[PDB]
Amino acid sequence: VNLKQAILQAWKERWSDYQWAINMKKFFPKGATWDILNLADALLEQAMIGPSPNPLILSYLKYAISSQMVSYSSVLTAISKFDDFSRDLCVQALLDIMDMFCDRLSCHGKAEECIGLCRAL
Amino acid sequence: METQLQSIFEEVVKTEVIEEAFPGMFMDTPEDEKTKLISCLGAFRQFWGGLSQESHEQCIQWIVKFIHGQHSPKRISFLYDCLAMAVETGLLPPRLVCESLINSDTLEWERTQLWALTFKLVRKIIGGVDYKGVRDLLKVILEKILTIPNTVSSAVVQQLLAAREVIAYILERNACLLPAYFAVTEIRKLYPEGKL
Amino acid sequence: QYLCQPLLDAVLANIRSPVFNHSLYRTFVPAMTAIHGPPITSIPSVLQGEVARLDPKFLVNLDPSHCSNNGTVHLICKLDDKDLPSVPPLELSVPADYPAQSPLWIDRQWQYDANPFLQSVHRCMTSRLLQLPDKHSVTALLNTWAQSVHQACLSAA
Amino acid sequence: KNKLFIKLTRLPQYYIVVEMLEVPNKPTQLSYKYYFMSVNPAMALLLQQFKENMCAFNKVLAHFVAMCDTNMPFVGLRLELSNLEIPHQGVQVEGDGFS
Repeated sequence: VNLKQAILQAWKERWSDYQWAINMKKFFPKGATWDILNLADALLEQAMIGPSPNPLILSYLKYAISSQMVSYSSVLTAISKFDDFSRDLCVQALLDIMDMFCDRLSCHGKAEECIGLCRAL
Repeated sequence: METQLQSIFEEVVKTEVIEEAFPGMFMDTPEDEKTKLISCLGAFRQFWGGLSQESHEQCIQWIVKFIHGQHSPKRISFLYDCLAMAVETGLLPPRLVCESLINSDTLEWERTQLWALTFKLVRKIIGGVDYKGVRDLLKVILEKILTIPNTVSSAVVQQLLAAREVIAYILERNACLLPAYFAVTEIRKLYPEGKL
Repeated sequence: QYLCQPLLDAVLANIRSPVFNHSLYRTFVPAMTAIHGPPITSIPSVLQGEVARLDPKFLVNLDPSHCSNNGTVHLICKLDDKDLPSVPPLELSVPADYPAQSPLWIDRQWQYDANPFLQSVHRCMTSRLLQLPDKHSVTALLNTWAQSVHQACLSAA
Repeated sequence: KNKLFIKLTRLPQYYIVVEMLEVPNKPTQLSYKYYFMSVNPAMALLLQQFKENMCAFNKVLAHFVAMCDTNMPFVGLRLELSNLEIPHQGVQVEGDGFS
């Protein structure tokens, strides 16, 4: 039902990232580009609870960036809302996630998405 | 007999391409691809099992003119895999294939995919020739390379460079395909002193 | 031939004279008109045909980027299917004079890194591309893409 | 040496070859391997093995035979279209899955 419950079921029964993608499609008929539903926010919240991120939900977010499920703008905003900064491991994970899409950073959509990418940068 | 050769060759290419054309798990990709190549090799072995020594070479000229008469590069590479397994299994003497491949007048540098696949196959099968045959092959490969202009297109240059790896393999000193004195004698007969 | 030859010899003797049809008229029209009476009482559409017939898995659209309304055309497709996982969008460059030649798949190696699964997708896709016959369509590329995604799901699990 | 050659009769020159092998641990089970031979003094031409994936029906072999017999008519048509150079999209599943 909620995105938190779907991600958490994906953590409970060990789902590989593509099986997570399929079952995430099946749980939600309207895709809504997954950014209306804030996939990046929920994945970052339930990945960055420990002192070190659990590699499962980070694998889910890295697949959801490398495959184009989630726009770069929602990821950059959800990265921007983290701070805390006392943990170096979560910060290094966020910088590897930024190392994925940065230098590429190419929106192919409406101009409002490009303005959103500007504000997100 | 010429008609027999024509029939076997036509049917092998058409059949192998078309059954593989529809990929309904017909095949397992790793070494079963090698087994389909074995299948063309066996069809070639049956065809060869019926010929005299003096007639050993005119059929090979027909084979290479039929391969070079093709247009689809997948068809050409499938018949070159057939010729490679026909040499590798010991059925064919590995000097007639190389000579009739290079001395074929359809082998021009403008047929760049044919150029690349041909010189790839000669790189595969040159390791078994005796040294005098390697010397004559060196001469005819240099004379084939000599027909390229000073300037060619920027896309065809890598497929043209497939002859350079055959040349680098022959003139390699550790591989010892032939005495290196023979190699420099053929070269200096073709590029005498003062010629770039 | 037989029973008709002297007509053929006369007419083939007298071609290239500018008064030829005058001669035929004067020698033939009064007999015929006496007996028979007087005379009588942006995007090339092949690609629209392909795209209009595609399965609703694919969602083919034109690139916002790239030259438009000129020789070659450029496509960014998609993939929607509950069975298949979400994958990188795929970029196609269809030449002008599209049939009698094969379209080209714009390769993006960098997004097919950073996962094992997308690496398997890419390896299997290049394999089926080498397996393809020449002068294939767009739909052959799209179907090898979907079959590649399916094999990379099965090989992984 | 334990094989079974199933010739298709609507289109000859096509054989499905079942090879039966013993699974090593289970002594009361068999393992099947399905090959696809084609034939021209008859000669073999090629072989490919199919992918793996009251029980006396063996549903997989019936499926492979039906699949070959409904698909292989299109391969000759694909070749005869290509010899007259009519551009076509390839043999495709059409709309629903069952065509």
